Amino acid sequence: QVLRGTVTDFPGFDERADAETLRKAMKGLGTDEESILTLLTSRSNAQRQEISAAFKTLFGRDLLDDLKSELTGKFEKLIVALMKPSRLYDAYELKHALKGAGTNEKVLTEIIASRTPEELRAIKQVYEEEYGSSLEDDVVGDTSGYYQRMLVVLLQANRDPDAGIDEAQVEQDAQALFQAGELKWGTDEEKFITIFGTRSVSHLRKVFDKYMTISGFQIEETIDRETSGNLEQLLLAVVKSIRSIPAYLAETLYYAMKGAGTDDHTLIRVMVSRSEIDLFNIRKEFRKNFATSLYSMIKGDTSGDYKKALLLLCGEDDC
Ligand SMILES: [Ca+2]
Ligand SMILES: [Ca+2]
Ligand SMILES: [Ca+2]
Ligand SMILES: [Ca+2]
Ligand SMILES: [Ca+2]
Repeated sequence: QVLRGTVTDFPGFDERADAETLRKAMKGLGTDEESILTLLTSRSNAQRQEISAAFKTLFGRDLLDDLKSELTGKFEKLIVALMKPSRLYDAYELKHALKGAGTNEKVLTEIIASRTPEELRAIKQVYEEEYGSSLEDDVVGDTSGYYQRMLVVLLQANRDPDAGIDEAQVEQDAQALFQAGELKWGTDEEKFITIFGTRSVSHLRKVFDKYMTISGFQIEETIDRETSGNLEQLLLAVVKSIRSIPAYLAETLYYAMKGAGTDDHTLIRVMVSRSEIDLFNIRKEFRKNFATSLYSMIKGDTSGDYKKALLLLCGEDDC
């Protein structure tokens, strides 16, 4: 009945003892990576910030600086991601994605399509405080087409409240989305962007259902997942996030590991950002939709302490 992550507050938390444990794991020429990853993956993000404070008070050193030099590679990147304050994670990920012509549209689409209006409001406020600019201005400056416009509408976080189902509106919206897809999402973009971006989640769930009966196929089938452009990818992420945010992010994890190579940036990002929100539900959708557990997939694609920390973040095997 509730969303649910895999990381919770550690019972009997003593930030000073945890700071000594992390310092003992790093003081000297050696490194106890096992002790570091066991402690940090079992402490909540808020507790990690308290350890960071006690670490500086007791020893006069910066914990994040110590971890960066003591650790290397993907394990270091995972630990650094876990130490970033939860209030700042998405805003930092978006600013990093908005890098000129090398803009990472996947990160923009992933965060902006799957975050709630309340989360997007906090992101916009934190983004301004950190980088001196507005997220909208940075988005408009680095994106184009109606992909930019759909990102702007979603960022406004003005989605209608979950209210009573209006059958006349569901029929009119499903008809319009069918005619927009017939034109390959290249005509009257403001029209379907307004439907995708400002209609309530429960309303759009019904619109997607009325779309199935009217057209004979689900609305996702009008967009090729691999070859489609940015707007169509964003539409696909919004539609899937409307159905189930954990299902969309589980599919995102799945394709980050399917095939050759591993999208470790996406693996780390989704694992960490959702660790205290809905990573458990993501695991449930992962097992249900891809016939294998998130745990077993991480075990087969990663290595070293990076794999150890990822599996502990995952929590447990499924099935
Ligand atoms: Ca050392
Ligand atoms: Ca040591
Ligand atoms: Ca390093
Ligand atoms: Ca937020
Ligand atoms: Ca891959």
